[PDB]
Amino acid sequence: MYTFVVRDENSSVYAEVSRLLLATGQWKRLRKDNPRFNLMLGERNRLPFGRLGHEPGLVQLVNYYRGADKLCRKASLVKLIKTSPELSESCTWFPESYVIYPTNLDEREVFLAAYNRRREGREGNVWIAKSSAGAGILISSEASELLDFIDEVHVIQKYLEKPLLLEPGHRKFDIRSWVLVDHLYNIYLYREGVLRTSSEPYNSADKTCHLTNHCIQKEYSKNYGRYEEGNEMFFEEFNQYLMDALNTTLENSILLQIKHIIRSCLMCIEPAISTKHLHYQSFQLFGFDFMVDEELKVWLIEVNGAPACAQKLYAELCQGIVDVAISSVFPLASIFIKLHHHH
Amino acid sequence: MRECISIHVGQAGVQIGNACWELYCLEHGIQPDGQMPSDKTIGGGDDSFNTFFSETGAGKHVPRAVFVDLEPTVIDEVRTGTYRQLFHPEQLITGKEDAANNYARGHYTIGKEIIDLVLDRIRKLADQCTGLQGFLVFHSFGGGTGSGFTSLLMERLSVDYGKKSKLEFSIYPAPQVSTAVVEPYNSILTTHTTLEHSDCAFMVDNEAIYDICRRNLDIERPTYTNLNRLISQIVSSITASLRFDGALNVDLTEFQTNLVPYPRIHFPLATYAPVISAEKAYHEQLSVAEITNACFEPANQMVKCDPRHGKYMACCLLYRGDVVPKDVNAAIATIKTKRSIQFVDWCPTGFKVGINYQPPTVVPGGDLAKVQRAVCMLSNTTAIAEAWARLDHKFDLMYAKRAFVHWYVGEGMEEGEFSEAREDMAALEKDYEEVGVD
Amino acid sequence: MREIVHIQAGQCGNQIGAKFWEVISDEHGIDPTGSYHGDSDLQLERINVYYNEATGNKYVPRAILVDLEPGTMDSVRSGPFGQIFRPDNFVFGQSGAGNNWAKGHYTEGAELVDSVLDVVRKESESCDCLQGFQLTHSLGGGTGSGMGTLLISKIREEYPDRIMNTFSVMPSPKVSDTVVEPYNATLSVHQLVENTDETYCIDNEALYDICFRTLKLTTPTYGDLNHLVSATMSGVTTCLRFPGQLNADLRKLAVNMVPFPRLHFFMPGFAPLTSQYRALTVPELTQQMFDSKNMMAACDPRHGRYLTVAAIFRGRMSMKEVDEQMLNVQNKNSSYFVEWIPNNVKTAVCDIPPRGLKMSATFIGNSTAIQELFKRISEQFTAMFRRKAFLHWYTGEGMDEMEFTEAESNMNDLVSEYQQYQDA
Amino acid sequence: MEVIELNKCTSGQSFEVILKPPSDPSLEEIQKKLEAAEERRKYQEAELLKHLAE
Ligand SMILES: Nc1nc2c(ncn2[C@@H]2O[C@H](COP(=O)(O)OP(=O)(O)OP(=O)(O)O)[C@@H](O)[C@H]2O)c(=O)[nH]1
Ligand SMILES: Nc1ncnc2c1ncn2[C@@H]1O[C@H](COP(=O)(O)OP(=O)(O)CP(=O)(O)O)[C@@H](O)[C@H]1O
Ligand SMILES: Nc1nc2c(ncn2[C@@H]2O[C@H](COP(=O)(O)OP(=O)(O)O)[C@@H](O)[C@H]2O)c(=O)[nH]1
Ligand SMILES: c1ccc(Oc2ccc3nc(NCc4ccco4)[nH]c3c2)cc1
Ligand SMILES: [Ca+2]
Ligand SMILES: [Ca+2]
Ligand SMILES: [Ca+2]
Ligand SMILES: [Mg+2]
Ligand SMILES: [Mg+2]
Ligand SMILES: [Mg+2]
Repeated sequence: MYTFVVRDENSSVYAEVSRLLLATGQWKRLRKDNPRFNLMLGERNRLPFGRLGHEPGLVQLVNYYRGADKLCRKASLVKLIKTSPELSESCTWFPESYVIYPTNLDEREVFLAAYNRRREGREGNVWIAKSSAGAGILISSEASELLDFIDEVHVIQKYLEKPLLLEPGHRKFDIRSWVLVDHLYNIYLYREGVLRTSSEPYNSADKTCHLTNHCIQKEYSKNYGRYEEGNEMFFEEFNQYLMDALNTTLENSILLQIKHIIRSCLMCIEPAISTKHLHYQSFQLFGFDFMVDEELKVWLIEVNGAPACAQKLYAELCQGIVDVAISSVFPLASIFIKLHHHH
Repeated sequence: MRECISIHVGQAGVQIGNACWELYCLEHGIQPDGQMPSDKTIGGGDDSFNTFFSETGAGKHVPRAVFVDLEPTVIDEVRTGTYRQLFHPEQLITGKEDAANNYARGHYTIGKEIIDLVLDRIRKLADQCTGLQGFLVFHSFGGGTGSGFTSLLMERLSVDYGKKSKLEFSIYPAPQVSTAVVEPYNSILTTHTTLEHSDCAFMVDNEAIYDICRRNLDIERPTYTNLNRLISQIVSSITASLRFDGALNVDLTEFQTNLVPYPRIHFPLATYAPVISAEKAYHEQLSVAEITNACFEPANQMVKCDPRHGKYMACCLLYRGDVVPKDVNAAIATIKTKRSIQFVDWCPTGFKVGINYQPPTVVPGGDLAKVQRAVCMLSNTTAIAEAWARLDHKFDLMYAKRAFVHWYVGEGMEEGEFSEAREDMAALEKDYEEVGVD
Repeated sequence: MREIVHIQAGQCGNQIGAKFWEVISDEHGIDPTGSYHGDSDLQLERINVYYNEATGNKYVPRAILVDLEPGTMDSVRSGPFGQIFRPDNFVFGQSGAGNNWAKGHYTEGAELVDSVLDVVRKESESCDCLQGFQLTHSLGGGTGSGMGTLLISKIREEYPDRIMNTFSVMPSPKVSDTVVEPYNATLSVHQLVENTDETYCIDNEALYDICFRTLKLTTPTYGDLNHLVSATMSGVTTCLRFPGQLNADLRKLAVNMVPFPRLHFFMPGFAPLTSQYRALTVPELTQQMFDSKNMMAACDPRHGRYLTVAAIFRGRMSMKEVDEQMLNVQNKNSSYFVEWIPNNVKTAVCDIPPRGLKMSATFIGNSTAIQELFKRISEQFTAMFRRKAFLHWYTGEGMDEMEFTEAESNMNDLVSEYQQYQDA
Repeated sequence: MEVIELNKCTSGQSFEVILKPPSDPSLEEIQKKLEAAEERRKYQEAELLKHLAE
C-alpha cells in the first residue's frame, strides 16, 4: 500500500494521475501536510525539496526536478543556451534572442548591435518581446518600440517572418510535444502531439494571426474551430497533409529535429538536476513548443515545466505517467518514444 | 606551540570524544598507559602533538580534555575503559541526574549547579597552557545536556576566555537512531544562544552517518560504536592539521579565516571519502581523482543536502596518504568541467589544499578498511541551510500546539525564549538565502 | 544507581503488585527468599532499580504494602514470594474502607497515611538518586482509590520534583464489586490528572474480554486478569530493569511521551496473547500489538488519534524486520497519528525475553481515544448522581455534594481537552 | 589554474589553487538570567505547595 500527497489542486494533469492511482486500489492519498508519503505531486512555486528524502524507511518521489526552471523560464533559457558549450551561442535551432532588463532596474547594446546590421543589410528586421509574466507581447520592426515597451525582465528574439503556413487557410501554427523524464533520466517523448493552429490568415503587413495560443484564438479569433475542432490538429492529420502537400512525412521533415532538440536541452542540464545518487528521486513532465518555418526547419520556442494536455490525450498520457514514472519506483501487484542518450 | 582543549558534553559528546582520543593515540603512537616511545623529550616539549597532549615527568601523555555529563554511566565507561590510564579524575565530571532531553533542565536547573565546577576544571587545564588557542566542543543537538549545558558553557567561555577561539562538533538529530521527540526544540534553543559564541561549527547529521555505515560498510543496523568510529575519522581529518606539522589550518583562527567569511554563516559542510568495508578482503584503491570526485556526491556528505542548488563561500581539501599536488590539480580541473560548482561573486573560486603523507589510521578490528589515500572536504555552502529548514519546520509543527512546552516552562524557562530562538533561526535561514540564491 | 520506590494499596493494588514482583523476581533470578540464582550478569546490572541489597547477597524489593484491611496483605505474606518483602514495609489498618473513596481519602485513610509516609521516607533515604515512584491500585474501591490518591498527594508535597507513575485499574459494570465504583473512579481520576506523570489505564472490561474472547476462558477470575497486568507491567519496565537500547530514567521517558501535562493516561497493550508452542513471527507481534483486541483500556484507537506511541520488543529478533513492520503498521493507521508531532512513533528492543516466551511486544499508546473510557465512567457517574443515589455513604463521611459536582466537571473538562486535540 | 603558497615539510605539503578571480553578555547579565529562571521555578513550586496546603 503506497501513499501519496497532492499539493497542486490546479494541475489538470496530476488530478487525473491522482485519480488513476486511487483506482488501482493500491495507492492511499494522505493530507497535503503529511510527511510520510511515497509520492509528492508538488506545488509549482517553492516546492520544499530540502525536506524530501528524510523520512526513515520511505522511498520518496516528487513530480518535479529541482533546478529545471533554468530551462522553463524565458530569460533563464536564453542564458542557458548562450552560456552552455553543449548549446553555444552558435545554436542553429534557437532564434537569436537577447535578455533585456527594464531601465527601472543585460544585453541592450548587443541587441542593438545586431539590429543595426539587419537594418543596413536590407534584411527582415522584425523582433518580438515577451516574458514569463504574460497572460502582453509586442511584435515590431522598430527597436525603439521594443525597448520602450519593456520599461513600461523581458527577452527580445527574432520573429520568424517566414513560417510554414497550412492550407487551406494560409495560417500559422505551433507544435506542442510532451516529454517525460523519469528518475533514471530516461527521456520519453509522447507519441502524440498537437498543432495549436491559428484560424486567421497570416498577414505579414493585429496579433490574432501571429499568436497561436489556444486562449487567444478562442477569445479574439472569429474563425475558431472552423478548420479543426478547437484549433487543435493532431499528428495523424498533419502527417497526412505533409504527404499530400509537400510529399514528405512528419517523422522525416520535423520529428527528427524535435527529438534532437529535446535531447540537447535535457542532456545539457542533466548534471545539474539529476537525482541519480540523491536521497530522493524526481520525475517531471515537460511541454516543448516548436515552430516550423517554410523550409521545414524546426525552431524551439519555449519549454513549459507545468504543462497541460489535450482533452483527447489526457487519459493516455496520464496512464503513461503512472506506468513509467510512478510504478517503475513503486511497482503494483508503449505510448512513448525513448530518446536514448549517454548518461 | 599553542594548546587546544577539547570539551565533551553529554552522552554523544563523551562517546565521540572517547572515539577521537583513541584514534589520536593510534595516530601518534601513544599506548593506552599514556607512554609514547617515539617521544624523546621526556616530561615536556612543544611538538605539534603537544597541542592536544600534555606530558608528565613520568612520560605519560595526557589528553587536554574535559568530559562533562549530568549522569555518570557514560563517563564511567571512560573511567574503566581501555584508555582509562590516559585521564585523571579531575578531567571527568559527572552529575547524578541527567537533563531528561530537556534543554531548560540542562541550561538552567541542573546547569547552574555544576557550571562553576566545570569552569574550574577547565581553568586547571588552561593553567598548563603557555599559549592557549581555544576550545573544541563536542555535543549533540538533541540531548538536554548536549544542548542545554553546552550553550551555558559557551556563554561563560566567551566571558572567561574572550580572545580564544571556539569550534563545535555538533550531532544533528536523526529519528532513525533517536528515541526522543523534543530534539527540534533543543536543537533550535541551543543554536540560538550558542550562535554568537561559536566561531566555526561542524554539524554531523546522524542520518548521513547511519546511511554511510549501511551503504558502504554493509552494517544492517549500525550502532553508536559504528557511528562514532566513522565520525572520529572525520574529526581526525579536521584536527590533523593542529596535531601534525603543516601550514594549512595550523591554528583555530585559520579555520574561521579559511571557511567563515560571514560570522553567522559558520557551518561548513564536511564530505569524506573513501569509506570502505573492512570485510572486503581486497578492494581496488581509489585514485586522487576518484576520491576528490566523491567529495561532490551527496551520499558522502556529513549532512544530506544538494550543493548544486546553493553557492560556495570557501572550500578546503584535506588529503591523507599517498597524494601529490599534481594529481590534486588534475582532479580539480576535471571536476570543474563536469560538476556544478558555483561560488558567490564576492569570493574567489578556488580550493585550499592540505596534504598529510601519513595514511588514515583505522581502529584494529573495526569496520573501516585501511586505504592508501583519503580526503575530507570542508566547504561552506549555503546548501547546508536545508538542514535548518528541516529542523525549523519540525519546530513549527509542535510549537504551534505548544506540545511539550510545559516541560521547559516547568524548569524556569519562559515561552518567549522559544519564539526568540525561532526568530533567530528565521533570520539565519534568510541570511543563507540572500547569499546563495539570485 | 537510579532507584524506584514501589507502593501497592488496597486489594487490587496488592494482588497485582504481588504478581508484578513475582514476575520480575523470576526475570532477575531472585528466588522467594531473596537469593540470586541466575545465569547472566544482565540480570543483576540494573537490579538496584527495584531491589535493595542486604547482608548475605540478599535482594529486598523496594516495595511498600498498604491496606486498610489485613486480609489481602496476609494472603500476600502467605503467597509464593511473600517472604521476600521487608516486614517493616507492611503498613495496614483494621477497619477497612468499605469500597468508599471518602473513607480511604478523608477518614480511615487519613489516620494511617502518616505511617505509610514514614516507610516511604525510610526507603527514599537509602536511595543514591531516586528516579520516582510507582503505585498499583484500583480506582473503583476505597483504599487503593481513596487512600492511594491521598498518598500520591502527600508524596508530591514531600517530593515535588520526583516522577509519580501509576498502574490504575478502571472499574467496569462487567467486572464489578459495588455500584459505587463510578463515584470512586471519578473522584480518583482528578487526583491522577493533577499528581501523576504517567498513568497506565487498565480497564477490567478489556482484561475480561481478552481472557474470554481471545484467551478462550469462559469463566475468567481476578487471577486470570492479573496475569495480563503482570505481563504488561513487566514489559513497560523492561527498559528500566535490563541493559539495552534505552537507558532513560522515568523523567526522560515521560518527557517524550507526554506533550500536555494533563494528557498522561496511556493505553497499554501486550503481545503475544495465546490460548501455544508455535513461534510468533515479527509481523504477527507487530500486527497484534496495534490491534484493538490486544489493548487493555477498552478504547478503539480508530476513534481518536495517537499523540505518541512507544513499542518495546523483547527477545532475539531481526530489527530490520521490526522496522519494516512498524512502517507498514503506520501506513495502515496513517490517519490515526497526529501530524504536528514529528516522529511520534518510537521502537525499542531488549534482548532478554520474558519467562516462557521466545519474544514479546509491549504497547504504550498516548491516544485521544482514551476519552471513551472517561466518557463511560462519566455517564455512569451522572446516571446515579442526578438522583443522588448512594450519596449518603459519602456525606456520612463528611463530604458535600459540591465536591461530587466539581469532580464531574473536572472529568468533562478532561474529556473536552482530549476532543480538542483529536480535531487538531 | 594558478597554484600559490606551496609549503612543504617532511609530513606533507599544502597549497592553494585559484580557478577564477572574484567578481557578548557579561558575567553579570548571564547571572541575571540564570537567577530569574530559578525564581520562576521557586514561584511555581510555592504555588504548588500553596495548592497542596489548601
Ligand atoms: N553519533 C552519535 N550520536 C549520539 C550518541 N549518543 C547519543 N547520540 C544522539 O544524541 C541525541 C540524544 O542526546 P544525548 O547526547 O544522548 O543526551 P545528553 O547530551 O546526554 O543529555 P541528557 O538529556 O541529559 O541525557 C540523539 O539524537 C542521539 O541520536 C553517540 O554516541 N553517537
Ligand atoms: N520568434 C518567434 N517567431 C514567430 N512566432 C513566435 C516567436 N516567438 C513566439 N511566437 C509565437 O508566440 C506564441 C506563444 O508565445 P509564447 O510561447 O512565448 O507564449 P506562452 O509561453 O504563454 C504559450 P504556452 O502556454 O505553451 O507557455 C506562439 O504561438 C508562437 O507562434
Ligand atoms: N484486575 C483486578 N481488579 C480487581 C482485583 N481486585 C479488585 N479489583 C477491582 O477493583 C475494584 C474494587 O477495588 P478494591 O481494590 O477491591 O478495593 P480496595 O481494597 O478498597 O482498594 C473493582 O472495580 C474490582 O473489579 C484484582 O485482583 N485484579
Ligand atoms: C523509545 C523510547 C521509549 C520507549 O518505551 C517507553 C516509553 C515510555 C515509558 N514509560 C515507562 N514507564 C514505566 C514505568 C516505570 C514505573 C512505572 O511505570 N516505560 C516506558 C517505555 C520505546 C521507544
Ligand atoms: Ca615530548
Ligand atoms: Ca567570542
Ligand atoms: Ca479511629
Ligand atoms: Mg510559457
Ligand atoms: Mg545523557
Ligand atoms: Mg474488594
